[PDB]
Amino acid sequence: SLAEWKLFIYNPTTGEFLGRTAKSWGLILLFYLVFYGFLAALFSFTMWVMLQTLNDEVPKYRDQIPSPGLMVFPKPVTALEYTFSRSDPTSYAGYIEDLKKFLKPYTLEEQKNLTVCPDGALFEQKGPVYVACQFPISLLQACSGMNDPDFGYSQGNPCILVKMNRIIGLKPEGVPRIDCVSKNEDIPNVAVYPHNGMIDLKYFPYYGKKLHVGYLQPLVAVQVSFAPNNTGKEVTVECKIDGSANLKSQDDRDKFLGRVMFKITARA
Amino acid sequence: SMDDHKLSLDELHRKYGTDLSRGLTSARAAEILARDGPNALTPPPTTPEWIKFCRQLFGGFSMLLWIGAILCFLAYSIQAATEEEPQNDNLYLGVVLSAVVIITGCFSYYQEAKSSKIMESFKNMVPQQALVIRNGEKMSINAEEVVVGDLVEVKGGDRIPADLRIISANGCKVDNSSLTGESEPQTRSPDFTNENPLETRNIAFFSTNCVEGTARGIVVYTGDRTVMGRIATLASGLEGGQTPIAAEIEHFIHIITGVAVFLGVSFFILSLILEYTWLEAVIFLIGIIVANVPEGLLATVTVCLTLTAKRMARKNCLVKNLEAVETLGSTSTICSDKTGTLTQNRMTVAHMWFDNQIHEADTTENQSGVSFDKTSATWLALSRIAGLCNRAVFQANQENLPILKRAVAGDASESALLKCIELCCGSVKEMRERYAKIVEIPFNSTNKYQLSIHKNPNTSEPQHLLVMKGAPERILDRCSSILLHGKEQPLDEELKDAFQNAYLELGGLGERVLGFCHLFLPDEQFPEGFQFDTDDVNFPIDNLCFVGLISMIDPPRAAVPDAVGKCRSAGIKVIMVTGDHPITAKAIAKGVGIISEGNETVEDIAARLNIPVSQVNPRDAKACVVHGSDLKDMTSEQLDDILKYHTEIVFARTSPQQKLIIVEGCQRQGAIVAVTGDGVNDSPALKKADIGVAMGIAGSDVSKQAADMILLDDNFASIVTGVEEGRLIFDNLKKSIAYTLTSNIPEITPFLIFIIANIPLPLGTVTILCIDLGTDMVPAISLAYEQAESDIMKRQPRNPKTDKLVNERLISMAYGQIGMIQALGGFFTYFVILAENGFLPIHLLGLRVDWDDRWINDVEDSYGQQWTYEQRKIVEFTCHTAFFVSIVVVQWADLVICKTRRNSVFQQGMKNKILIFGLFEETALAAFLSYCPGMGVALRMYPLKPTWWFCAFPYSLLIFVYDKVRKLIIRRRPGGWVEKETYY
Ligand SMILES: CC(C)CCC[C@@H](C)[C@H]1CC[C@H]2[C@@H]3CC=C4C[C@@H](O)CC[C@]4(C)[C@H]3CC[C@]12C
Ligand code: ALF
Ligand SMILES: [K+]
Ligand SMILES: [K+]
Ligand SMILES: [K+]
Ligand SMILES: [Mg+2]
Repeated sequence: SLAEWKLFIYNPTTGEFLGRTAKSWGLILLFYLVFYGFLAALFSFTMWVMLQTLNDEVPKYRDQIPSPGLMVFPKPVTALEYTFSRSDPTSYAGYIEDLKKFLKPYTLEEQKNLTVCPDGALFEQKGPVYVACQFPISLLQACSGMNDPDFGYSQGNPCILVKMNRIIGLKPEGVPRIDCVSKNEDIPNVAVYPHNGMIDLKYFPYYGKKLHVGYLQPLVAVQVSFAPNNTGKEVTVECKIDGSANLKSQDDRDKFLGRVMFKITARA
Repeated sequence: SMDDHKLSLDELHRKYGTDLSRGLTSARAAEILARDGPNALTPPPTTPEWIKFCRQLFGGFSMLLWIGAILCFLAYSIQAATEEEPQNDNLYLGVVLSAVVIITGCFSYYQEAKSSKIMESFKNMVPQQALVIRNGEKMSINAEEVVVGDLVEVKGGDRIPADLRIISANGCKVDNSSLTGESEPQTRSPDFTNENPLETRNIAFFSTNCVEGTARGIVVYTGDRTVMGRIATLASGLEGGQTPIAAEIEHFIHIITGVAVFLGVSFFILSLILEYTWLEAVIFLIGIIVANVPEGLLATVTVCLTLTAKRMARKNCLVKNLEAVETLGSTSTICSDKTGTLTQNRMTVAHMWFDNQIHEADTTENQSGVSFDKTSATWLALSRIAGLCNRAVFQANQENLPILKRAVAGDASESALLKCIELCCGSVKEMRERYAKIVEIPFNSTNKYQLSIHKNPNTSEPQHLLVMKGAPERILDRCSSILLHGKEQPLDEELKDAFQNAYLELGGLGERVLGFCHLFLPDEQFPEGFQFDTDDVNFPIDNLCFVGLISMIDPPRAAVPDAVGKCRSAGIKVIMVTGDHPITAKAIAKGVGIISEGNETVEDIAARLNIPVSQVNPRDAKACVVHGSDLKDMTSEQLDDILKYHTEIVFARTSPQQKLIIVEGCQRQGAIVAVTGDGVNDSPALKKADIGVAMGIAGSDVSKQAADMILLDDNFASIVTGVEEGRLIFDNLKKSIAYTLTSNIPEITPFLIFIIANIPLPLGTVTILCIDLGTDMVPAISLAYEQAESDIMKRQPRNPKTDKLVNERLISMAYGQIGMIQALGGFFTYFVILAENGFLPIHLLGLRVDWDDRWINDVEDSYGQQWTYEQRKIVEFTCHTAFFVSIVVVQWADLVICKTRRNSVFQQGMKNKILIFGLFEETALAAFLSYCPGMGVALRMYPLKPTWWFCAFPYSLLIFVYDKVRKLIIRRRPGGWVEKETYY
C-alpha cells in the first residue's frame, strides 16, 4: 500500500533517475555505445574476411543440392491450387499477368542475341565467353503468348508451365523428359506440348548467374482441358522426371524432388 | 499469570471441590473429563504431500513454461485444423516442456523444508499411566483420563502426568530440564516460596519427572493448558519463515520473469503488427519464452546445495533442510544456549587449592589439555579423601568407556569427585579395598558435612582416620592445622587470610567449592574395638587438619572458545541465552569468550567505582547481563536498546518463550539469527530462528526435531565450517548463475533478428532445450567446486537488504557483454554456413517469407541455383546445429572466465577437476548430437564439416581477453569506475 517506486524515479536528492545519477547514466551509455561499436566493427571485419574467401561464380559447396526439384508457374495463391472462373476474367487475371511477365525473355524479340545450338547434345563450354542457347517460344505451342492473348484461360483449357530447378554444373544423363498424368479416374486429358517433356540436353550444364549470361531454362507447358458444359473441377495432376537416372524422382522426405503435384478447378 | 500456589490447602480444595485425602469421585471425574476434554496434546494439521508438490509446480519460470506448453498444444491444433497434414513437432515440444516443468517441480520439492514432528515428540514425554486417588483408593489409570482437581501421586522416576499443586511431599525432587535446561534436581515442598510459578517449589510441571521421593499433588492444568503444553503448541505453530537463499532465488526469478514477459509481449504484439499469421505468432512466442527462461537454473542451484550439504555431512554435520546450508553463511547473530551447547553438561573438577597454591585441572572431554602436578604428599592425601569419602559408585558393564563419559550412580558432585580421582590417581575400588570403611556419617541438613572413619594408611592397628568434606569457609571452623608438602603446622592468621582469598577467587569463577580434611587418632585412649555406631556420642569432631579445597563447574567444551573467537572475527554477534542462574551464566560467558577481557558490565563498573549502579552511565558498559524477571516486564523498545548498544549480551534465567522473545528482538533489526540449543526449551527458538542447530549426542529429541541442522558429533567448530561453506556456496552460486544466464542471449537474439530483418531462423527451440538442459548442466554444476578466492572468514556478514545474489551488475555483465559476444559468434557461424552453401548474407534480408513457404520450391540463391523446401531446410537445420556448436565453443571461455571473479584464471591453477570434465563432456555431447545417426529425424541435428567448428573461436578468445583485461583493471584500481560497474 506504499509507493516505494515513486521516489525511486526522479529523486530530488542527488538527482538520481531510476537509482542512477545523470553523470553515471552518461558514463554507462557511453561505455555501452563504445562497446557495441567495437563489437560491430569486429563482426564486420570477420564477415568481410569470410566473404573474401568466397567465389562469386560458383558456391563452395553443392552437396546439399544434388538433384533438381520440379516447380510450376505461376504460383497459385494458396496451396499450389489453381482456381478461376471462365466467365470472370478477374479471377484468372493474375495468372495471365505472371505468365506474360515470365515469358517476356523467351519471345523472339529479345533472344535475338542468343545463339542456336545443335539439339540432343550436352553443351559443355570450357571457354570464358559462356554464351547461351535460345529457347523458342514456339516450342510451347498453344500455351505461349503468340498463339493467343490468354494462356488457355476463358476457353476452359488452362495452360501451366512446369520448369526444372537450376543447378550449377549439373549434367543430366540419358534423355530427360517430364510426363504429367491426372490422378483421378475421370482422367481429364493432359497434353505436354513440346512432344514429350523432352528437356533438351543442349541447355545443360548451367554455369551460374555470373558466368552464363542470358540463360533460359527449358520449359514444359501442360494444358488440362475441360468441357464447355462440364467444369470437370478438382483435378489433381502429377508431373515427374522419368527419362534420366541422374535426376531422382522417388524421394520420400522431399515430395518435390524430381516431381510436382498440382490441382486445378474450373468454373462454368 | 494464573497462579495456584497462592491458595491455601483448603482454599485450593474448595475451588476444585476435591477431598484432601479421599480424592475425587469417579462420577465427578467422568463429568469433568467430558466437560474439559482428554489429557492429551493435539497434533497440528499437516498439509498433504499432494498439495506441496502442486505448490512447487507453479513458481516463476514454471508459469512461463506452462504458457509455452499451452501455446505448443494450440499451435499443433491450429496446424492440424488448417493444413490437414500435421507434423508431430509442436506436440512433442509441449510434452517435453510439461515434463521439464514436472522435473523442475521435483527438484524444488527435494529442496524444501520437510516439516517437523515436534508435537509427536512431546507426546513421548507424557506418561502412559498415572497413579490417582479416587474413592480413597489408589488406582493406575491411563493418563489421558486424568482431570483437574484430583489427587495424583508421583514417585521413583515417574514422569509427572500434568501440572500439579503439591500438597504433600516426602523428600521429593524433580528434574526441571524441560523448563530451565538444567538437570540439577529441585526440591518440592508444600509451602509457598516464590511468586513465580516456574521457580516456586510447590508446583510440579508436565514433561518432568520425580528423580527421588514421593509427592501427592492436585492437578491445576491438563493437556494443552499445561505450561509445557502451551510451549509445545507454540513450537508447533511457529514456522522458520523464508530462508535468505529462497528470497534471493525469488528475487532473480522475478527479474528474469519480468524481462521475459516484456520481450514476449512486445515482440508478440509487434508480430501481430507485421500481419503474421496466428500460428506464426504463437510459434515465435514459444521460441521467445523458451529462449528467455533458463530451464536448468533451479535444478543447478538444488544440485549445488545438495553437493555442499554432502560436503558437510562428511564432517559429522547433518543438514535436514537443504536451504539451511547458506543460512549459516549469511548469519550475523548467533543466540547460544549454555548447558549442553556451550558447556559439557557434566559437573567436572576445575581447580584445587592446596600447597597454598591454585592448580587448574583439565576439564576438556578429550583430555587434550595439560594436567597438574601429582608429586605432593598432601595432594595424595587430598585425592584419598576425595575418592574415599564418596558415596557415588560407577555403574557396571561399562568398563569399555572413557572415564569421563561413563555413567555413575551418585550425585553430580560425588560423580565429579569420583571421575577426577579416577583420572588423577589409582582407582576408587582399590582405594576402598585398601582402606576398609568402618563407619560413616552422611550429609546432614543441620550439619552440612559428611565424614567417614576407616583404617589408617600407616597399617598400624591403633590408628584410624576420619575424612570429612563440607562447605569451605565453615569446615575450618572445626579445623586447627593444615598439611603443607606433607608437613603439618598450626593454623596461622596469614594462612587463614590466604584461604579466604583462595575461596573467594575460586568462587568468583562461578564454581561450587568444597573443603576436605582428615584427622588421626591421638593415642590409644580410643581403641579400635570401640563401636562408632553410637548415635549422639560424646566425641566431638574438632581440631581437624584442613587438607584442601576443590572447585567444580560445568566446563565449556574443548572447541567452544576458539569457535566463539572465530565467529566474532567473522563479524558475528554471539549472544548467550540461558535458563541458568546469572552468576554461572556470566562465568561461562567469560570462560568461552562471550564477554571479552577488559570489558565490564554496569554492576562491575559500579563495584569498581564504589558507587550505586544508578550513578554509572549505562553507555560506558559495552556488556550486559539481563535477568529473566527484568526481561518479562521490559517493553519491546527497551529490549531493542539493549541489543543495539551492548556488544556482549547475556540473558539469564530465561523461560522457553523468553528465548523466543529474544530471538524475535534480534530479528527485528533485520538480522539473520542462528540459534544453537540442545533442550526442549530451545524448540520455539529453534523453530523461529533463521537456522536452528541442535547437538547430536546431548540434544533431546524435541530439539533435533525443531532444528534444521544437527551437529552429530557435538563439535562446535562445525558452526565455523558451516558459515565458511555458506559464504563459499553463495559466491559459487553467483558464478554458476552468471554462467547459466550468459547463454540466454545467444538464444534470444536469433528470434529478435529473425522477426526484425526477416532472415531465416538461425536457431531452433529444440536446440535451445538441448543447450540449457544439456551441455550447460555439468559445467554450471562444476562451479560449486570452486575454492575461495581469499579468506572469506574476514569479511563481515552480508547485508540482505544491499547484497543480492543477482544484482544489476550480474545482469548487466552477462546479458550485455558476454551474451552479446556469444550471440555475435553464433550469428557469424550462421552467416558462414549460409554463404558457403550459396546464400550470401545480403540475399538473406527479406527471405523469411519464401524460405519458410512449404509450397515455394524454387528459392533462388545468390548464384542462380534454385532450391526446394526440404533442400534449403536441411541447410537451415545445419545452421541450427552449427549455432549450437558455436554456443558450446563460446561457453568454453565463459566457463573459464566465470571460474573466478577477481583473480587471474591461471593464478589459482586448475584445482577443479570437475570443471575440466565439464568442458570435455559438453564438447563430447555436442559432437555426439551432431554426428550420431538418426539425429536428423529426432532433433534435426546434422553433421558439421570440420572447418565449421572453428567459426566461433575468435569470439571465445575475445571473451577470454576482455575478461582478463577487465580483471587486471579491477586489481590496479580497486575503487575505479570499472569495479563499480562490472564487479559483482
Ligand atoms: C540485438 C541487440 C539490439 C541487443 C541489445 C541489448 C541491449 C540494448 C540491452 C540488453 C541488456 C541491457 C542492459 C542491462 C543492464 C543495464 C545496467 C543498468 O544499470 C542500466 C541499463 C543496462 C545498461 C541495460 C542497457 C540495455 C541493454 C544493454
Ligand atoms: F540448556 Al539451557 F537454558 F542452559 F536450555
Ligand atoms: K533459455
Ligand atoms: K528454523
Ligand atoms: K541458459
Ligand atoms: Mg542445553
